[PDB]
Parts: sequence; structure tokens; C-alpha cells
Amino acid sequence: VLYVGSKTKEGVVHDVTTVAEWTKEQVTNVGGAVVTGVTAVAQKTVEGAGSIAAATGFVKKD
Amino acid sequence: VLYVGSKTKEGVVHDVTTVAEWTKEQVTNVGGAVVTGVTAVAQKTVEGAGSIAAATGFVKKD
Amino acid sequence: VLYVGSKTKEGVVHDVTTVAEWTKEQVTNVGGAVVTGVTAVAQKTVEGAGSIAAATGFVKKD
Amino acid sequence: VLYVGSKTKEGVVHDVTTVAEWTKEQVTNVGGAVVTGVTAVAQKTVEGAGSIAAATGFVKKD
Amino acid sequence: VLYVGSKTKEGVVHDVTTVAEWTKEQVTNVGGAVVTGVTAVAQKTVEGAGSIAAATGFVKKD
Amino acid sequence: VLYVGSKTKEGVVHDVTTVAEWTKEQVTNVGGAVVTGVTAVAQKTVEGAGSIAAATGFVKKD
Repeated sequence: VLYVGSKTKEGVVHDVTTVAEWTKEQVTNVGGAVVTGVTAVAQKTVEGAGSIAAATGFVKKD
Repeated sequence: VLYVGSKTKEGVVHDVTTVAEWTKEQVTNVGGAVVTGVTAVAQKTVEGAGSIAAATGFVKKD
Repeated sequence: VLYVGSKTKEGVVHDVTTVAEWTKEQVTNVGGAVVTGVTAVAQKTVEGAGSIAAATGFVKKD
Repeated sequence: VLYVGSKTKEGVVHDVTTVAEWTKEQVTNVGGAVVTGVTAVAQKTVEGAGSIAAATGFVKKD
Repeated sequence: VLYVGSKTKEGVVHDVTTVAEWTKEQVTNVGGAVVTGVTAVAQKTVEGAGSIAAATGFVKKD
Repeated sequence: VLYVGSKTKEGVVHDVTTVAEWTKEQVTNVGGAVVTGVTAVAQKTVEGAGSIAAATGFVKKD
């Protein structure tokens, strides 16, 4: 591995756009996950057996 | 592996667009996952047997 | 691994945009996760078996 | 000549763009003009008989 | 000539852009002009017969 | 000539941009002009017959 005069981009997230106006919202929840904001994961390396990379709105009940 | 004068992009997400106006919304939930925002995962490397990369709105009840 | 005159970007998140105006919101919750803000994870390296990288709105009840 | 609430632009040059990457170049020259940079002339008034306005890479051997 | 509430621009040059990366260059020259940088002339008034306004890379051997 | 509430700009040069990285360069010269930096001339008035306004990389051998 060697770079000579490059422009690399590994695991990037940019220029995500969202606007809200007059957005009525109701949420009822009983013992469970609920997500409403803007999630943006950006990783480079994840290792390990059985692992969980970039989980959002998760419910784990083994 | 060697780069000479390139522009690489590995695992990227950009220019995602969303707008909301007058968006009434109701959500009822009982012990389960519910997701409403904008999820944007961008990874480069994931390793490991049985792993789970980029999970969103997950329910695991083994 | 060696770089000569490059511009690398590993695990980056930028230029995420969100605006709110007149956004009525209600949330009821009983023993569960609920998230509404803007989550932005950006990592480079994660190791370890069974690990969980970048979790948001998580419920773990083993 | 009289202006009332205008926006005039006389003899202007803007937003010229040039980039260079890995640009090998050789030049041999014997008693003559050679130009390689970016020339940008912008004048308003030139007067006089036989005059020469905005000359670039000139050779005059009368 | 009279201005009332205007925005005039006479003989202007702006927002010229140039970048260099890994630009090998060789130049041989024998008794002649050679130019490589970025020339940007901006004048308003030039008068006089036989005059030479905004000359770049000139060779005059009368 | 009279101005009332204007914003004039006569003979101006601004916002010129140049960057250099890893720019190998060789120059041989024998009795001649060679220029490599960034020249930026900005005048308002020049008068006189046979005059030479804004000359760069000049060779005069009458």
C-alpha cells in the first residue's frame, strides 16, 4: 500500500439535507426502540466475530 | 496496491435530500423497532463470521 | 503503508444539514429508547469480538 | 453620459479557472517568444494611431 | 459624465484561479522571452501614438 | 465629472489564486527574459507617445 499524489476518501458521508416545517408528530412506545432524527454513520474498519457495526433502532432480547 | 495520481472514493454517501412540510404522523409500537429519520451508513471494511453490518430497524429475539 | 503528496480522509462526516420550523412533537415512552436529535458517528478503527460500533437508539435485554 | 441606479462593468475579466496535475512540459526556444501561463488582459480605453493593445507572445522585427 | 447611485467597475480582473501539483517543467531559452506565471493586466486609460499597452512575453528587435 | 453615492473601482485586480505542491522546475536562460511568479498589474492612467504600459518578460534590442 502506497499512494503518490492521490485524493482518497474512505468511509465518508457528506451533504445530507433535511428540512422540517409544520411537521406534527406523535409517538407512543412500549418497551421498543423508536428513532426520528437523522442518523449518519461513517466508519473505516470493524473487526471481530459476531460484531454489529452501525446499528440504529436496535432491540436485542436474546 | 499503489495509486499514482488517482481520485478514489471507497464507501461514501453524499447528496441525499429530504424535505418535510405539513407531515402529520402517528406511531404506535409494542416491543418492536420503528424508525422514521434518514439513515445513511457508509463503511469500508467489515470482517468476522456471523457479523451484521449496517443494520437499521432491527429486532433480534433468538 | 506510505503516502507521498496525497489528501486522505478516513472516517469523516461533514456538511449535514437540518432545519426546524413550527415542528410540534409529542413522545410517550415506557422502558424503551427514543431518539430525535441528529446523530453523526465517524470512526476509524474498531476491534474486538462481539463488539457493537456506532449504536444509536439501542435496547439490550439479554 | 449619466447613470442613475445602474450597475455597469466595463472591461472586466473574472472567474477564469485552470488546474494542473502531472503536467510534464518541455520547451526549446531560439530567439522567439513562448508563453505558458494564463494571460488575462482587461482594459477600458486605448488610443493612438498604430498602437498595439493587449499583445501577448509578441515578436517585432521590423 | 455624472453618476447617481451606481456601482461601476472599469478595468478590473478578479477571481482568477490556478493550482499546481506534480508539475514537472523544463525550459531552454536563447535570446528570447519565455513566461510561465499568471499574468493579469487591468488598466483604465492608455494614450499615445505607437504605444503598447499590456505586453507580456515581448521581443522587440527593430 | 461628479459622483453622488456611487461605488466605483478603476484599475483593480483582486482575488487571484495560485497554489504549488511538488512542482519540480528547471530553467536555462541565455541573454533573454524568463518569468515564473505571478504578475498582477493594475493602473489607472498612462500617457505619452511610444510608451509601454504593463510590460512583463520584456526584451528590447533596438
